[PDB]
Amino acid sequence: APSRNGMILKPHFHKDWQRRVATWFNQPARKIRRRKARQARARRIAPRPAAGPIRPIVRCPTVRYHTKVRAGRGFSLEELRVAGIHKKVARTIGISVDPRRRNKSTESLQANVQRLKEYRSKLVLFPRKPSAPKKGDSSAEELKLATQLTGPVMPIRNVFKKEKARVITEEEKNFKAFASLRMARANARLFGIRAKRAKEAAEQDVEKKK
Amino acid sequence: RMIRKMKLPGRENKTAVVVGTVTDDVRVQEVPKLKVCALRVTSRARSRILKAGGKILTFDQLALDSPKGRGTVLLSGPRKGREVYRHFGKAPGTPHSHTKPYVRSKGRKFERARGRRASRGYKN
Amino acid sequence: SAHLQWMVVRNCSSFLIKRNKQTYSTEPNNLKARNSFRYNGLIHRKTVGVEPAADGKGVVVVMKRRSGQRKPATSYVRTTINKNARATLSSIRHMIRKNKYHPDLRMAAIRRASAILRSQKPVM
Amino acid sequence: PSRLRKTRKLRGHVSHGHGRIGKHRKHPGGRGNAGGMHHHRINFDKYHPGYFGKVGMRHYHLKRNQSFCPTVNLDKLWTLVSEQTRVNAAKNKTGAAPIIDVVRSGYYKVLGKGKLPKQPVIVKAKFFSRRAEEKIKGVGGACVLVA
Amino acid sequence: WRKAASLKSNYNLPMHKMLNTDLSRILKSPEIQRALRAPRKKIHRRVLKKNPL
Amino acid sequence: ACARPLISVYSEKGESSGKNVTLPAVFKAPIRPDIVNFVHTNLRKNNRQPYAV
RNA sequence: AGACCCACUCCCCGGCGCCGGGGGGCCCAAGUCCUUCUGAUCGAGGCCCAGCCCGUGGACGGUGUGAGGCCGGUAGCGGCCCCCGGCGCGCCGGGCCCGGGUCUUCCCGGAGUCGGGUUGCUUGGGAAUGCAGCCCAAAGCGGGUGGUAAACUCCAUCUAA
RNA sequence: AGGGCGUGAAACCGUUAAGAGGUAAACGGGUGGGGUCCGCGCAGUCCGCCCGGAGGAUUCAACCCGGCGGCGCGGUCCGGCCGUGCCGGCGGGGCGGAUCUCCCGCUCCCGUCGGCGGGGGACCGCCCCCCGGCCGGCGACCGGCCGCCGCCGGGCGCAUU
RNA sequence: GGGCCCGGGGGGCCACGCGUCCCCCGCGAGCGCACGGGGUCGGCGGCGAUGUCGGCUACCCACCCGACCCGUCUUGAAACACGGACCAAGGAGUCUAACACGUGCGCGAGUCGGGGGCUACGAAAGCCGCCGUGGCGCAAUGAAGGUGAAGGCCGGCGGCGCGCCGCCGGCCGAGGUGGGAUCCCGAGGCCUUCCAGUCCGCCGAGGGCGCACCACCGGCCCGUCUCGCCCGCCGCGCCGG
RNA sequence: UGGAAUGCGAGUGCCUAGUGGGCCACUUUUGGUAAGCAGAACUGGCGCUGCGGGAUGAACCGAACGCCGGGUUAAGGCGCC
RNA sequence: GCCGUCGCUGGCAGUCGGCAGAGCGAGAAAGAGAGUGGCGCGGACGCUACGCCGCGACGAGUAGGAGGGCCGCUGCGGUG
Ligand SMILES: [Mg+2]
Ligand SMILES: [Mg+2]
Ligand SMILES: [Mg+2]
Ligand SMILES: [Mg+2]
Ligand SMILES: [Mg+2]
Ligand SMILES: [Mg+2]
Ligand SMILES: [Mg+2]
Ligand SMILES: [Mg+2]
Ligand SMILES: [Mg+2]
Ligand SMILES: [Mg+2]
Ligand SMILES: [Mg+2]
Ligand SMILES: [Mg+2]
Ligand SMILES: [Mg+2]
Ligand SMILES: [Mg+2]
Ligand SMILES: [Mg+2]
Ligand SMILES: [Mg+2]
Ligand SMILES: [Mg+2]
Ligand SMILES: [Mg+2]
Ligand SMILES: [Mg+2]
Ligand SMILES: [Mg+2]
Ligand SMILES: [Mg+2]
Ligand SMILES: [Mg+2]
Ligand SMILES: [Mg+2]
Ligand SMILES: [Mg+2]
Ligand SMILES: [Mg+2]
Ligand SMILES: [Mg+2]
Ligand SMILES: [Mg+2]
Ligand SMILES: [Mg+2]
Ligand SMILES: [Mg+2]
Ligand SMILES: [Mg+2]
Ligand SMILES: [Mg+2]
Ligand SMILES: [Mg+2]
Ligand SMILES: [Mg+2]
Ligand SMILES: [Mg+2]
Ligand SMILES: [Mg+2]
Ligand SMILES: [Mg+2]
Ligand SMILES: [Mg+2]
Ligand SMILES: [Mg+2]
Ligand SMILES: [Mg+2]
Repeated sequence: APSRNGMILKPHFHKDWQRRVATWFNQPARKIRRRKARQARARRIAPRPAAGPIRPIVRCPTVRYHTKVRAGRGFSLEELRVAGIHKKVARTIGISVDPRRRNKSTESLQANVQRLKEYRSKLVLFPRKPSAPKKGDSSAEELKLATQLTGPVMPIRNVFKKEKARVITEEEKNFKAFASLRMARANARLFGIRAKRAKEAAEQDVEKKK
Repeated sequence: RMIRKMKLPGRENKTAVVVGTVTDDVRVQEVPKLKVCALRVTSRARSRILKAGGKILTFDQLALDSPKGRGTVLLSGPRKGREVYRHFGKAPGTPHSHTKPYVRSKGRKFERARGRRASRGYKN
Repeated sequence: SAHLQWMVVRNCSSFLIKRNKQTYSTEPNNLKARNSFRYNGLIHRKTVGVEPAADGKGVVVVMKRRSGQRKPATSYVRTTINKNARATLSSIRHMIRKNKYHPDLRMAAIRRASAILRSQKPVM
Repeated sequence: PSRLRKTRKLRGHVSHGHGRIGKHRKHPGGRGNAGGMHHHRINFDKYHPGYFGKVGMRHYHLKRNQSFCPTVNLDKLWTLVSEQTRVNAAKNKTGAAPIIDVVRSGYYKVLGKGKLPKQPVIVKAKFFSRRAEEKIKGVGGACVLVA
Repeated sequence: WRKAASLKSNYNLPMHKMLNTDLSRILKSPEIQRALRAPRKKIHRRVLKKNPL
Repeated sequence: ACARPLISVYSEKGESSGKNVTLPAVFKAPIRPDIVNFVHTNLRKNNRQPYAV
């Protein structure tokens, strides 16, 4: 029975919910398991970055988030072809590669090319044969000063261009923004029917001739 | 609100006494110099008041400055400001009772159907 | 301050003892041994104590000097008065009055320095 | 803390705070919101008016991020930039006007509620309100749009 | 209270709800002692009612 | 208050060395036993292990 | 796949053989020191100026109450000895005879399945979300999806059986 | 503690002691009678002052020496220390800033020429540290000489104290 | 009778000063006694060591008055209403989620790391801010497409016919009335031999600014209706305002 | 001259348990021959409440309760119990 | 007479002592105010202010509510 004043609250406890209860008493006992296997991995890959392969720079969908930038899954084969890295040899120098990505824009394609250049330049490569250097391989002076980088590699930081204070022109003060929004919204909500009404204005006024 | 209650004509060079806390109000740009005495002053209202040039006393400093409380202005924040006071009064669903109901969420289909539409049933 | 750390010590001390509807206190320099702001021997800036002398005879008087306040080692001064029953009760009296040193404790100090003399005579 | 609860003062009284005449039976009104239309109608009409029925159009695959538009009022518009940007335009003399980018702070629409301080601004935002744009002209300033 | 915490992200010592916590010195201070009525420290216990007749 | 004294470091032989350190400002923060207790009687519920029939 | 070009010898497995985590076995500090309680002390007092001794060991258990110092133990990047494995380097007998870039000519896909009807169940999926039975039953600039059934026309998006 | 044996309650029972008994027993108020032990009852409190009465000290005041402590508007003594103080500076430094602007990544157009990925640098605020000025505190935070006072110890007091 | 029983010629007065002007014709000391802000005696007497003193309670007994067996449902129970032979131990408003109000605490237009990560008791505690994603709060309203929270005075120009309408450039600026703790001014005054005479305080006629809150009236945003007249321009329109 | 008397500090806000079988009496009162019956109105009770009286007693008369000493009453009483 | 509750939103930091002067119960809003001229070294108690003290009025109670328990049970962090 309801009291005087309160909520109409629906509790979702009409199933045998006591059987499928999940308690988190092992949460501290799994944070140590993950951290332990994270340092067994950061010790198995000795000088290689501890976070893993480098990830690309990636906008987000969904206008809620389409102004932040993120770290994707891999570098599209377009960006690898522009940077000049074989798609089957990229995965062996810690470059991430997923083929599913497209590149519609260019401002991001060149951002990821500049990203591969900035990585293939910071990359210290060890020679396949230890006792004998090779051609495409960092010289023995680096390898002794080669450390294991912690955290993500080349971390991705949302930046904003600093725009200095201008002086407002009489073309900027002339711009009625709200009218421009309500007009572009009308001229878009009505574009189809306007074009059809004008196809009728042009299909009738021709009959008068013949 | 302490600005506009201390700008009223006559009460210049007085100490604004409060018993609660003096929060900031980010939607005010100019701050005068104020002699104030409250229990708490938030760390972004100490800044504004002191950069203005006002004093921030305590209740013991006030009790030493003016024991009988001469030269003071008692204030108190809005009491019906709490969102709680919107559910109080005449119960909802009652002729001319603009009282807020208790609802899980607010939306199209959360208490908008029968006791609100003149179409579906009635409305008050 | 005294009233501050008294509002901390008034109930959750370790010398506080509460049984049989009475409430005494076992502080070092508490004379009358009762739990009160006035007679507490650890809260104030100037206290007085009257202990029995370590040997059989005499009464030691423990004043708390002003200069050393956070230095427990060099904070208290002690003076053993192994005299007759009356000169010692005119020396404690002078020690307190003529020095104007926590003067509301004087009759308490005499009443205690007499309990010690009485508890140091040969029993019957 | 059970030692503070009300069942510790209710030891020794027979009905345990629940009545001699009308006992504390299990469910003497039904379970949950039962009888919303029959025997709990005075309560579902005095306290939850409009709880029964339909209204409006459905929208099957609603995605709450197509309609994302958080607003900021003019009163706290000047709080998005630092303080040495609002006062630098005070001390300024060449008429320069600071550019307040709102979508960079996390708002899309600009509503105009508060008063403004008398100095020019260039408000970059996604959506503007009529009054929010008039209060900006009336002080001297430009309402830039950003898609 | 003027220099923030360096090792923590943003932390300043909690402020004080009263500074001079020595209300003995506050109470026997010339500021306050002058602004008081004389103490009414006389005890007037119940007067037995005799019979005026 | 506001006056922060000058504590003196004590050598390992008990005798005071020459080094001094100005009393850090933490040692003037407000003493709040109610806050200390409320925090203690909640934080030490956390190291507790489950138990049930 | 042909031609033009440039670039270019470790990669793998199998042993032989030697190079620095786990399990098991054994052991590693110091009071039974003086008086005194008891049926029995692990109790009580003492042990200077090495403030009785050890302490990286004062967890615990046993021992005739109650024990850091009686015993097993505890601490220790403490020791000693067995076995397993890994990580290593040589050597043998095998493998494998190898790549990228620009043109040119070529080739490119999963059917009683998708799909439609209808019936039953299921789903938040609402003119059918999914699944299944029966009937109809494909295409190849095709097919599916684009959360309201249908026609037209655009675009997006993957490439099912 | 005597082989279902630590402690060994209650109901129930046996025997011993004491009382009682025809309105079932029990019960509340009020007394009286008897018991049981307790008070370790049975010559009844002490304490301050003063007066007298008989004795005993190595004893009072006042001075001198040494130590200690309190207080000091020592009007305003010397030297410190701090200020959730206030101004100054031919000062050094760190944090922050949606305040501004030589080298460098890479980019479009012929080493010239424009956009931008990066540290300087300028500036503003805060903070810290040396400089002078006052202000004011040392009662959450003092040191020496000077003064007054108290106390303790050692003398000196020969006893109408 | 009343008028101090208006005026003239033996007992009781909380009456007993000198110096005028004038109508009526600021401190004397002592000394006691007490129907006086709730009891004292500066009054006594008896007994007290193997039989007596005290012990209200607690053990037994006696007598007088009172006195029905508890829990329970019930208008009503001592009930011919039900449970109850006796004793021991066990035995019934718990925990989780949600919500609401109240309350304490920290921060406060912000707030919170709960998830993740970094560094015996410790599975704890500490830390991260370019881990604050995200939750809740900071904006509502409409089914929706969507829209989204003071204005006024001033000149100058165009229009209607002195007002209004639109139009550029000024300055003023976030309502009002009533009640309203609190605070502010203050005419006058708060004694010591007498007046002027300042500072410090305090009281106070009257007058004010008015916290919170309450009532009322205005104003502002969205939906909706009614009546209208105008302005906007890359698209002049089933357009927008 | 705060515009009759008498009395008394008021106003307001949340949260809220139990209850929603009632019964009796004076007076009025409907059905019924009537009923310790069924049903209403007003006030007071019992329920939730002892105490003195009515020998006894839910409701009648007096009177409402902390634990006690003195005094006086109410309603009822005063041959004996 | 005693206990308790309620009210007075009562009183008490004034224990202001040879750096002394011991008062705020009294019918009448407000200073035991300043200045400006005519020997013997002595004095009970108090004040856990969540404490102490003074005045009046009051005291039934089922269902129910609230408070106070230096009432009691078992374990935990401290402390005796
Ligand atoms: Mg209910
Ligand atoms: Mg009850
Ligand atoms: Mg029941
Ligand atoms: Mg209840
Ligand atoms: Mg019920
Ligand atoms: Mg229930
Ligand atoms: Mg029905
Ligand atoms: Mg043992
Ligand atoms: Mg021993
Ligand atoms: Mg042991
Ligand atoms: Mg030992
Ligand atoms: Mg050993
Ligand atoms: Mg060993
Ligand atoms: Mg070991
Ligand atoms: Mg099924
Ligand atoms: Mg189903
Ligand atoms: Mg389509
Ligand atoms: Mg035994
Ligand atoms: Mg045993
Ligand atoms: Mg046995
Ligand atoms: Mg017998
Ligand atoms: Mg009888
Ligand atoms: Mg029953
Ligand atoms: Mg019945
Ligand atoms: Mg019967
Ligand atoms: Mg039954
Ligand atoms: Mg039975
Ligand atoms: Mg039990
Ligand atoms: Mg409720
Ligand atoms: Mg709350
Ligand atoms: Mg019922
Ligand atoms: Mg009837
Ligand atoms: Mg009942
Ligand atoms: Mg009643
Ligand atoms: Mg009655
Ligand atoms: Mg009769
Ligand atoms: Mg009587
Ligand atoms: Mg009779
Ligand atoms: Mg009662």
